[PDB]
Amino acid sequence: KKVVLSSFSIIGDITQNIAKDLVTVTTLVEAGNDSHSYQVTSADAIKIQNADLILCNGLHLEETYMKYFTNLKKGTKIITVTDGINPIGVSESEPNPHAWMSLTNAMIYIENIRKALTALDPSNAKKYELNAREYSEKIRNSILPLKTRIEKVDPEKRWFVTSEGCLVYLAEDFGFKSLYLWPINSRSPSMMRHAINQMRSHKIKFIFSESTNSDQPAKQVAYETNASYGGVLYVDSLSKPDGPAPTYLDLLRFSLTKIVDTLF
Ligand SMILES: [Mn+2]
Repeated sequence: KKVVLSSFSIIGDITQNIAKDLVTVTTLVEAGNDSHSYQVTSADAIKIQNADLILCNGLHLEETYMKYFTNLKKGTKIITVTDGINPIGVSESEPNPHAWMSLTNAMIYIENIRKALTALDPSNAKKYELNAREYSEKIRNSILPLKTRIEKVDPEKRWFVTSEGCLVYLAEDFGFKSLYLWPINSRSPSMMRHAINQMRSHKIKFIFSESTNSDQPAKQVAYETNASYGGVLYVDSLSKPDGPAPTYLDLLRFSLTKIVDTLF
């Protein structure tokens, strides 16, 4: 039985839905850990040695631990599952990694993983094909009605404002503008000042924080802007199993529900 190592929880869960136990799916950066300076352990090096295929996000998500994907099993490829996604920068240059926060992109993650699994394990091609379509449809069925509702928001109110720049791909997929306090979790006073200024200028009503960062900056910004704190979104990791976002589909569904419930 082949072993497919995903870099972090979101990719692991996508892969499990496509492979359904035809392969063993493992995860390096488990739910509740963050990729930036994640410390690869000895046990983790075992996962790496066992992998027949390594599935990474790219867009620099793994940059701090790519060096551990070395001395690999012969034949084992590293696949970037965001291939085909036009990157969105962190400036007016380095890429923002959060490409999974998008309905269009979910379909691209699935397709690239389907393709890689099929190349690895061609005897099960018909199964990966069916599974990939089923899962793509399940995501569409859950998430499209939330998009449809979001799209009714009056143009002046088409802003996604968060703490980390975690929704920039969602904004591009749905046709919203994004404002945030820092591009990636690991914090700048000028970026806070800008968001405050932009919220006042555009009468922006809500700002969110996220499940792996502090709510204090968002709350402070809300106070300074006479905006409201929108609460916590799940974006960078799956939740614990009894939390609200234990799968990728549940993560998209929770965060988009919370956004649409806010913005109406
Ligand atoms: Mn992040």
